Amino acid sequence: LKESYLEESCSTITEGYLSVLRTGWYTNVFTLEVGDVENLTCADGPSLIKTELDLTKSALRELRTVSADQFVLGAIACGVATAAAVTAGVAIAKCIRLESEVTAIKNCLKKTNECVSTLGCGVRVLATAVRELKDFVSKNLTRAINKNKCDIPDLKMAVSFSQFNRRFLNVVRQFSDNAGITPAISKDLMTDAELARAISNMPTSAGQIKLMLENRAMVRRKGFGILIGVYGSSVIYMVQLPIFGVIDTPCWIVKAAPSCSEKKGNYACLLREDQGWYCQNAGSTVYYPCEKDCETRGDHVFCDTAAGINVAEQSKECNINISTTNYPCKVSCGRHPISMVALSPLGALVACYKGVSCSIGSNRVGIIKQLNKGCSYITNQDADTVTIDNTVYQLSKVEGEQHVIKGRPVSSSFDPVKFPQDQFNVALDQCFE
Amino acid sequence: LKESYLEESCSTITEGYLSVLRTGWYTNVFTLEVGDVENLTCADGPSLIKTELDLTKSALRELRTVSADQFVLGAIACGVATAAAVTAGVAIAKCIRLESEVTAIKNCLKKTNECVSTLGCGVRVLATAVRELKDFVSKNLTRAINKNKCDIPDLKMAVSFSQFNRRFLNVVRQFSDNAGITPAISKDLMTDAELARAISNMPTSAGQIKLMLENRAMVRRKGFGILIGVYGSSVIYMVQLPIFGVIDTPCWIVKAAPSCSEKKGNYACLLREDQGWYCQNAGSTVYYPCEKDCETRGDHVFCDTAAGINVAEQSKECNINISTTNYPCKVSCGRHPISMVALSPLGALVACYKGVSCSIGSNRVGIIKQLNKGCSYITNQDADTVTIDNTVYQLSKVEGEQHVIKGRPVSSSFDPVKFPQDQFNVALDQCFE
Amino acid sequence: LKESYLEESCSTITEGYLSVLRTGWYTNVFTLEVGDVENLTCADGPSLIKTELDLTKSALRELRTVSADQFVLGAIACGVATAAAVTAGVAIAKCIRLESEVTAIKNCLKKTNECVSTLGCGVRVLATAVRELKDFVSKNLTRAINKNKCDIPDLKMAVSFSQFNRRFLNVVRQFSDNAGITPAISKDLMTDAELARAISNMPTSAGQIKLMLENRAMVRRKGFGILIGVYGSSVIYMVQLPIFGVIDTPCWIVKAAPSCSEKKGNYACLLREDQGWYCQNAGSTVYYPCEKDCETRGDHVFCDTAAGINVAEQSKECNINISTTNYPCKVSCGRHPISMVALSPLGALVACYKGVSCSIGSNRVGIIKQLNKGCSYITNQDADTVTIDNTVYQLSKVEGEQHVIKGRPVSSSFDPVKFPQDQFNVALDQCFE
Amino acid sequence: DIQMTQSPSSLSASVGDRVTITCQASQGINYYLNWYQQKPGKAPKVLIYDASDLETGVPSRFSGGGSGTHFTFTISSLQTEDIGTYYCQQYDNLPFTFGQGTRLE
Amino acid sequence: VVTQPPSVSGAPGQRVTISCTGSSSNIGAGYDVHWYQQLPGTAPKLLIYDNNNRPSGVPDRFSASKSGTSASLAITGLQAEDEADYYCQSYDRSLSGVFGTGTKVTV
Amino acid sequence: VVTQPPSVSGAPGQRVTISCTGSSSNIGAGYDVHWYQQLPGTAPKLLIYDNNNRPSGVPDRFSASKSGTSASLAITGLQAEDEADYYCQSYDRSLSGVFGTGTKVTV
Amino acid sequence: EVQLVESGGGLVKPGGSLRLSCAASGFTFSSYSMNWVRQAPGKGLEWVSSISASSSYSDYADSAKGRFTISRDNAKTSLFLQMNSLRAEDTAIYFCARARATGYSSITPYFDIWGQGTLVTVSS
Amino acid sequence: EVQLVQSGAEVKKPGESLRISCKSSGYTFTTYWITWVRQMPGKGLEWMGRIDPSDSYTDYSPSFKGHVTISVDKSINTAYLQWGSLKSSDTAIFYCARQASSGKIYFDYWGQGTLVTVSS
Ligand SMILES: *[C@@H]1O[C@H](CO)[C@@H](O[C@@H]2O[C@H](CO)[C@@H](O)[C@H](O)[C@H]2NC(C)=O)[C@H](O)[C@H]1NC(C)=O
Ligand SMILES: *[C@@H]1O[C@H](CO)[C@@H](O[C@@H]2O[C@H](CO)[C@@H](O)[C@H](O)[C@H]2NC(C)=O)[C@H](O)[C@H]1NC(C)=O
Ligand SMILES: *[C@@H]1O[C@H](CO)[C@@H](O[C@@H]2O[C@H](CO)[C@@H](O)[C@H](O)[C@H]2NC(C)=O)[C@H](O)[C@H]1NC(C)=O
Ligand SMILES: *[C@@H]1O[C@H](CO)[C@@H](O)[C@H](O)[C@H]1NC(C)=O
Ligand SMILES: *[C@@H]1O[C@H](CO)[C@@H](O)[C@H](O)[C@H]1NC(C)=O
Ligand SMILES: *[C@@H]1O[C@H](CO)[C@@H](O)[C@H](O)[C@H]1NC(C)=O
Ligand SMILES: *[C@@H]1O[C@H](CO)[C@@H](O)[C@H](O)[C@H]1NC(C)=O
Ligand SMILES: *[C@@H]1O[C@H](CO)[C@@H](O)[C@H](O)[C@H]1NC(C)=O
Ligand SMILES: *[C@@H]1O[C@H](CO)[C@@H](O)[C@H](O)[C@H]1NC(C)=O
Repeated sequence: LKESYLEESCSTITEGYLSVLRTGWYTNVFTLEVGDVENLTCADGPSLIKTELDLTKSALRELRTVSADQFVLGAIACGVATAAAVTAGVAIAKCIRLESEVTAIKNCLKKTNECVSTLGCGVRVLATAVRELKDFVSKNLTRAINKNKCDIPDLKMAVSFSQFNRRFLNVVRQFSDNAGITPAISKDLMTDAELARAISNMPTSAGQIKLMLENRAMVRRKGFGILIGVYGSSVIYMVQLPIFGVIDTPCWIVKAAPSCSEKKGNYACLLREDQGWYCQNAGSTVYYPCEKDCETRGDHVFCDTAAGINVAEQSKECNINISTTNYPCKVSCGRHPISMVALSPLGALVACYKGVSCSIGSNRVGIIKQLNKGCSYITNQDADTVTIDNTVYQLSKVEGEQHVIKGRPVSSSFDPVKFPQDQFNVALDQCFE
Repeated sequence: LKESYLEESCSTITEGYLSVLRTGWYTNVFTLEVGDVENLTCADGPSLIKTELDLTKSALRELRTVSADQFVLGAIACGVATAAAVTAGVAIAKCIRLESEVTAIKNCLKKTNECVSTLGCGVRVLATAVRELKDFVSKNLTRAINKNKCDIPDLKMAVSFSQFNRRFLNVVRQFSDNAGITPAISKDLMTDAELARAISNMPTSAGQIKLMLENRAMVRRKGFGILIGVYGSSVIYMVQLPIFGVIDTPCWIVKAAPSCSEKKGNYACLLREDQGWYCQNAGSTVYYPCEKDCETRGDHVFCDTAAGINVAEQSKECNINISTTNYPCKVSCGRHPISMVALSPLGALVACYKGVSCSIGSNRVGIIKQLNKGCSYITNQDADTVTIDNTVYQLSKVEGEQHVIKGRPVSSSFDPVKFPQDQFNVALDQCFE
Repeated sequence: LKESYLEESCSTITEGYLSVLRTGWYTNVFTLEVGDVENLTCADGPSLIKTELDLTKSALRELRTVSADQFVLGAIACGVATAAAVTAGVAIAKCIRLESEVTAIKNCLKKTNECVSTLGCGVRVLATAVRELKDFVSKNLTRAINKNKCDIPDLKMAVSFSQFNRRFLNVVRQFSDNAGITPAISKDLMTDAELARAISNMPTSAGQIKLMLENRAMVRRKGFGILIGVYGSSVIYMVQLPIFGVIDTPCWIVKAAPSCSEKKGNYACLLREDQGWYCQNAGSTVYYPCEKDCETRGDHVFCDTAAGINVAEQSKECNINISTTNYPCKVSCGRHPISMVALSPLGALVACYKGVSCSIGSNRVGIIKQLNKGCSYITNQDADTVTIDNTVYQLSKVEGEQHVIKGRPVSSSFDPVKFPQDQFNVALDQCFE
Repeated sequence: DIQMTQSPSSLSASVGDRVTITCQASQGINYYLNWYQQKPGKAPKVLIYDASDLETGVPSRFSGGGSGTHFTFTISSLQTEDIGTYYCQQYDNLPFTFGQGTRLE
Repeated sequence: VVTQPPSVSGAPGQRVTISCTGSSSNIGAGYDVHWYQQLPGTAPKLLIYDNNNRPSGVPDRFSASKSGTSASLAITGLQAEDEADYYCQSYDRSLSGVFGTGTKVTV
Repeated sequence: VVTQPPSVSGAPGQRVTISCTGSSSNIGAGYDVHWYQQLPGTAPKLLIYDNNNRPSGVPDRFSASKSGTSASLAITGLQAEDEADYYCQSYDRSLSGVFGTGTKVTV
Repeated sequence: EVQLVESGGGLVKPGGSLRLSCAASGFTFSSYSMNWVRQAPGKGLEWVSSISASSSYSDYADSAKGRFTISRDNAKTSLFLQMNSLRAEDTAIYFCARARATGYSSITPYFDIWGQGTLVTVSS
Repeated sequence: EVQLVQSGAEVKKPGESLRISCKSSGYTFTTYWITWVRQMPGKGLEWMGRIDPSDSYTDYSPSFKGHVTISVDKSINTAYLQWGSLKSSDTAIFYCARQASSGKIYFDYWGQGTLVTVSS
């Protein structure tokens, strides 16, 4: 990793992150065969099997009722990202819901627990059967529940049953609580064996396969599931796994803290508002303004392209002489000088103005330095901690090349506009001169 | 559903949603009888029963420690909605916590599992007894734990006991992990049978009853639970179910995307800020800026009236006269053109400006059209997908009627204000002319 | 509690809250001994023990793959708060991961279930062993699984096993789902015996010990867990409990609602933006702008000092005569008179302007009063409810001393600036005069 | 018995080739799958155990993965001594069926 | 090996259809199909991507589809400018990028 | 009790080191150590806090550490102004605030 | 203009070595995967190799494995193919192509911009 | 070094008795199971059965139960495999192999196989 401290705007750009960006969805249609359960009844009295059976049958009868229904950029992007994801999944479920499709899916899963199927709407879904509970209900429990009078002395039957149905009950709990669309793929929707199998079936390049098989916790976290319905005594649901159709492109993250300066003892501040993740996608700079969008593992940042806002390729001039770029770099500005620490990956920005006492220290030495007032950049090699009055921040002990891009801060070099002096999220040349 | 593209402000209004607005709370007070458990001790050694017994007795002892503690309109509204709900619930629990009223509740539940009770503070709470654990502990377990021996060969009772107490232990986790106020009504606080009873007991019109019995997942979502405490060996807690005292009134949702124009080659944009849900309530337009509260099922939009801000009835002029109206329609305006898709219910708004290449296509045909730059409105009938450079958005294949309300966009027809050009959340006439 | 209605700005300040502020972390390192499980194999057929054993060994083998990674003030503060917490925790885990430190930790836990250890990096972590599963696996299950046969007739073995591994499987679920850093300390990471034992070992004053032992649900709620790894067949993880190094200092909360006046029929509204929690810390006023930061238990507000922004000691002048202090009190102003209730602890602010009909009532009497236009302060003694149109707000029935600090509202005494009239989060003298 | 289908029945590859072999049980065998190399005229030799773990002294070019029902084995860059027949073997339950054996030449 | 007929022909204004028969390792594995035109003595030009999407600057009379293990390019309104080789392309799970054997069109 | 040597001495420019040997109820209980200087006829002055952090306006030649159940103050560059008592301080799990017996330095 | 320009193609004796170079210009070269494709005279196109946008992944046809080595310099905006042990059957025109994909359905890349290609002759 | 040298190569008429032998060495013989594995010429490996020499408990494949027997001379670290009547089909290479663990059942050290051939 690299981290250029941009002195003139009290902001770091951290660079050399690589990219993984979701660009499509891959569908696995699970058929969890709940079994023959509604042909079995316990009618003698209270019993262990009856209680598990009643839960299983009641959960199935419940699940039949559950169904799905089928500028400050951050609030925009995370609005679009969720709406796009659900609409893309729903549009596929609305094909699978057709009885002419369910019966095809079910038929190819007659002979095998895994099938690849093309829906009539063209999507080449994978299909999977989950079948352990059907096998138990058919081979064991039907034979044991006998002429009702299921209060048999065999308790291995009852304890066994409470194990096999447990997945099914968890799938019901999750879809019912979420009204048919789970936010993430639990181990109950898709076990690790099924996720690894589904990844290995995706129509993708081997690099994505290896990367996804390593990061399968991320694949599970980006995907989500939709309940198709209950057909016969199979619950059918689909899991949308991500497809990471852009990988390995450059990304960087911009962090900033208030660059204040005092004129006749009045402070003037600006803050860069263009903070957050940026990546190059297919020869376009793309900005991911919402903090849910992107997540890091190592150098790889896992963003979602539906959240990205395209920004002009000139916008990187906000990272090199923003003081003279013609691009409208978004800043806030105003009087009140917040003093704060912004933790970057390879260090900390420390905004420290009139008032608070800022210092940096090491666990081995104590106070190394009293920081000058004004924005300072503290590499994670200069110190182990930064303090802002009594508050202490531990720094990230991470290796990488810090850099300083020197320059007299903008707020120290332009006069603020007399009125309005406080302006929120404005092009910089409205704050100064 | 109906949807008008308001051409002059790049915003849709979608109409024909029907209100279902929560206006009060119905209390169900549950006496979950944990039973005689504190008179049972296993003292021979490790045993199955002892482990379940110790979990029960420990959880009960833990539960006794638990008790409850007692313009950017979105941040305002959702705060008020949260605070009002808890205060309305707590004000009733402070009645029931009086021993003079627990003892009445408990007494009316002596020979019936369901009782309707009036508190001394006048609220007609429903009251419910849960007894399944007490019945087991009294008739089965107390009889088996002879003389503190309980390494007993009747493994049915150990396995059976771990079924009966599971509700109790789940209730204890949910209250303890939330310090006495759950965010929602789990199946462990209130089972499906008890919710169906509670809905059927509400003092409400049959239209509400039928509607609530159908949408009971939503009733479960809007309600919440408060722990009233442990009295003897009953935990007492209450579930505040919603009362939907406004239904069937008109609602609509406004969506917008940046309407920009290159007046003198540089852009000027505005964005409508008055986005989100509106409903007519009792002859007043009410605006629901919280994205958390309003939630559609079919045509019904479920909202909380405590989250609503009343807006003048003239405010609908922003959907006809925004260029000409004298109501202060809130917009943001400024230089930088975001290009983005806003997915409406029946289509997509597609903001596509200098830079990105936007196209619409169908799975059957590929690219149908290259979109003109400027805001465009794409019905879900024109295409299955919209793209913004490499990004693809699937459209909602939902039948409905789409309209265009024509007019030259405001930002193309009025000259921007020269300073400050970028203004956030301002009345429209501060941006233009 | 005390509450001053500040008539000059339609804002309450509620005082007499005491403070608890997190200022450091205490590390407890748990060695959960999973035991000899990877030397046991059921190989005869399907069985109860095989199913629990396969789950245990499968979960353990999964966990080996899980790892962690080894101005609008609210978004800033809660950004720093989480970044600081994880960096502080990770910096300690990165010491403990060294094999010299694990083997020291493991060795001191040889003959005691609790050890105090000093890491090579100097942190004096507590260390704890959990052995309940290891003891079962070594003494019971290893003796039962003869020669890979394990469908033994002893069902007490299989049911016992499903109890002991329950904790281990829950720990695996939580770390795997959260990718190695849980957001809170479940009962499965740290049971309530271990939390009390860990609290009692903290190097802290007895005042904090008693306070923490009472509020242990908060201690659990502020702390978080990090997975160190699996070493041999011990999972090692650690729990960062808070240290509340500041207590008993003054805190207060500022609430506000829109203050407006119909100058020539135009509502010159104003709203204070500096709402939320403030505390004195060590002779500095500290502002906690993000709603996740602070939580009350009676008089005690539990904030995190890493979330606090220092504000000048003059800033309390905004609560005394905001009209006329030269400190830049942050407000919004504009044309649109939002009418709303802000529920304070001891009462409600009620902003009620042209349009909505606001009234207050008591359950004994019904409507007590119709409120005037303009902001009103309704003590929880004046009425039990406030209504705004058809919306009803229950007031918080709480004993305390309300006050009114009288003064003509700013909106009614200064003239709004002609342009821009709508300004967001600006120093007051930019809105008025 | 668990049947151990194993594919492809034979391979040919260059030195440096990332050859891959698959074994697929008739049931769930958790992760209880081993891979052996038999050189012609030699007793078999274990390379991987527990679906994924390199036996001691096995060259780190060998690898494997999978769980449940589908398993794979890869020689991440074939070497001239890796010519031989590879067998999977489940041990999830008695009898410990070996796979069909896939000859790599 | 993704396969195409060695040549096709027609009079001007005819429709000619070029097939691209793949297999369960490529076009049948879910990978899409792309088509390239190569005029004599030039580098190929992309005609179609993702089965049927057409770049800007490609005449609307080129049209294509994918179905099952096969794809086809229909050159409606065949014209003298179409006197070119046409290559489909896909991706193969084993071989990675696979071009078809390439079809010459003759007007 | 927290113990210090009754006195230490050295020539100007020497290093002298003052130990503060506590026990498993205080310094060994994880409580940190603080040091105070008291010149004759004055209230104490804080020299060090949290084992080794030094206030503003204390010469950089005072330096300190904590390790195990013990701490030490190294007065490097001993000087005539150091003719003072030095008290360590900590906190005790039973006794709460415990000052050490205090060490006179003699130049 | 968005242009790729291959160079370094020429006559090589069998068993010889060569290094093709493809300068890229007019586009954000560090954003795109890059490919080499070849065409034996009058034969169909053969894909040769590919490199990811930051060189983290490299792919080769079975004919190219071990004999060739693709690399890129994102600072020089230049793409290279080292070639060794050139067989007579390696006589072809080699094109570099910019490679691009939409992840919506599957990740199969396609070659939107091509260079005009450099002729490599492998003969005595 | 653990090494499991075997009997050698043996020739019989069908119906003759035979015993193969495996002198294990280089480890404590009682602590590991001895497997026997059959390979028909050029065919797949067939796991026949295993013995735990700590107590001569044996498992057999259902195909071989009651046809072969596995035994140990614990006194000389030597396992045996024995037939009552050799069928002429039962010509194969036989490898004894040490089972590597009681939990992780792979076979780590294999004997050099014993050829058995049975014809008339
Ligand atoms: C469920 O039924 C199956 C099928 O009968 C049982 O499997 C048999 O179990 C016995 C005892 O372990 C064996 O002797 C048989 O060989 C098994 N197979 C068959 C086909 O009978 C199984 O044990 C029963 N119980 C469970 C929990 O699966
Ligand atoms: C708990 O105890 C009740 C009775 O106290 C048991 O119910 C009896 O069960 C036996 C055997 O099934 C029947 O013969 C009786 O008619 C039942 N009723 C009565 C009143 O004795 C019950 O089985 C016990 N166990 C559970 C789990 O409830
Ligand atoms: C696990 O093993 C221990 C130790 O063998 C068992 O403890 C014995 O339990 C029996 C119960 O009848 C007592 O008679 C013995 O005195 C106990 N101690 C010993 C040393 O045998 C324990 O019961 C087993 N089971 C469980 C669930 O722990
Ligand atoms: C199972 O249930 C269905 C519906 O009740 C019925 O048609 C079918 O015959 C039943 N089968 C058995 C074996 O009970
Ligand atoms: C600085 O801003 C100017 C604006 O004219 C721009 O041309 C230049 O590329 C930017 N960057 C540098 C390093 O000069
Ligand atoms: C149960 O416990 C309570 C509380 O100690 C006691 O008063 C009561 O008599 C006990 N009942 C039985 C049956 O043990
Ligand atoms: C639009 O403006 C006219 C007067 O300017 C007014 O009469 C009309 O009511 C407005 N539109 C609507 C929908 O009311
Ligand atoms: C348990 O497994 C480990 C894995 O290496 C092994 O070293 C150890 O000897 C085994 N112990 C028993 C008692 O099986
Ligand atoms: C009140 O206003 C006066 C006059 O502007 C100012 O000097 C003073 O600081 C203010 N006092 C308080 C307590 O806010």
